[PDB]
Amino acid sequence: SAEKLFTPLKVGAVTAPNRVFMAPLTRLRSIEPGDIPTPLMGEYYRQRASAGLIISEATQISAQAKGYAGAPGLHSPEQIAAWKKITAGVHAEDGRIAVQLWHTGRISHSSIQPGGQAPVSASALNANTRTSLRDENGNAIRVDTTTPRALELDEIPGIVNDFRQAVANAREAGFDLVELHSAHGYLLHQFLSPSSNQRTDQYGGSVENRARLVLEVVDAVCNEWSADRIGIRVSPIGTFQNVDNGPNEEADALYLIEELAKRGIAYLHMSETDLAGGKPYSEAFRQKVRERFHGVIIGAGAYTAEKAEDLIGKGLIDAVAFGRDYIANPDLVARLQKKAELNPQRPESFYGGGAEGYTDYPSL
Ligand SMILES: Cc1cc2nc3c(=O)[nH]c(=O)nc-3n(C[C@H](O)[C@H](O)[C@H](O)COP(=O)(O)O)c2cc1C
Ligand SMILES: Cc1c([N+](=O)[O-])cc([N+](=O)[O-])cc1[N+](=O)[O-]
Repeated sequence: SAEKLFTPLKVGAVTAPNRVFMAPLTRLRSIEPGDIPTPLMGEYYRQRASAGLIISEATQISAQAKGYAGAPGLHSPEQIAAWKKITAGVHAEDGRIAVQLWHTGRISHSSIQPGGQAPVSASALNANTRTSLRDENGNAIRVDTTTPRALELDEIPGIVNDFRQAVANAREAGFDLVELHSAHGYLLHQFLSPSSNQRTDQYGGSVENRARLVLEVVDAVCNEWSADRIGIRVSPIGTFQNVDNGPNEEADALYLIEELAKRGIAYLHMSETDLAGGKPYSEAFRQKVRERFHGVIIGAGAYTAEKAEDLIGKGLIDAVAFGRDYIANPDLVARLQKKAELNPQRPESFYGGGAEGYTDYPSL
């Protein structure tokens, strides 16, 4: 039965028939060389086209943005052509799909960077974590992150332009919306957080300076396409991928949100907690966010349909993005609507490999 989860919602330029969204999910099955999406990837997304909105796996805005072997890009002609087939497949099934665009920053390794050089970031501080590469046989492997080089002030306009160009490419690729990856400790978040940003120029220090980059990017992409085509994912509260939001995380978060609201973008996607522990959002905080953003708000992070219904009913959020449940259930919408049991998850195949654990999960 449920209630609001299966009712339409206007999301920027498109209209979702339900509020059950598919969270962006890195699966690392793209073709190398070229970081090219595959027919298998298209099959996978097509199977999940009943989602109110599909948010794609993180996709590189440039070659430099690459941090994981197997992650696709949206910067080359071959990538654009391959993505065009995928979006057409989703649309053939009457679905909607947004491409999540990212620059991994310091969460990368020199071996997959242009020229095999050090990756870039706000400052020259190692992320002290690991990323995923592939071995001689194309199998996914874990490797310690390479220490980054701090972007030169004169290099920032280039980063902004790369996001702008990627969005232009997304539009031609047939995507309905674009979601800027400003969360989980990747490049944009690296600048936002004081723990990963020790810059002394105008891109470091105060929250205004730390949010300068992401806002420049938002303005650039809104100008390139249209504000109602732009979405953004943030993870402003708590600790993620070792990157911790400052000592004034709530205040800084509300500052960022008010700035984003001024651009009138399509939506605000909030990743509430990493994959491990994390303090839950208080309704008081959800209200403060709610009154500051006038577009669609998407909640995410170990959500249950019940929690989604509760929060949507309270008018605090508009939709919910499910990640792992979508990996294992292509027809999650139908299952949640019918209160049917879900397929069990197979974590060992979340990353890399082929069809097994990917297009493997049956629909009702
Ligand atoms: C295999 C896997 C890959 C992920 N890749 C991405 C992604 O590309 N971009 C991102 O923003 N978050 C990513 N996430 C986080 C999910 O979007 C989501 O926020 C998280 O899984 C929590 O939601 P869930 O409990 O419904 O799965 C990933 C998580 C998993 C398990
Ligand atoms: C957000 C995210 C990833 N990403 O694309 O930025 C990649 C991940 N991974 O392990 O490949 C995991 C991510 N996550 O769950 O936060």
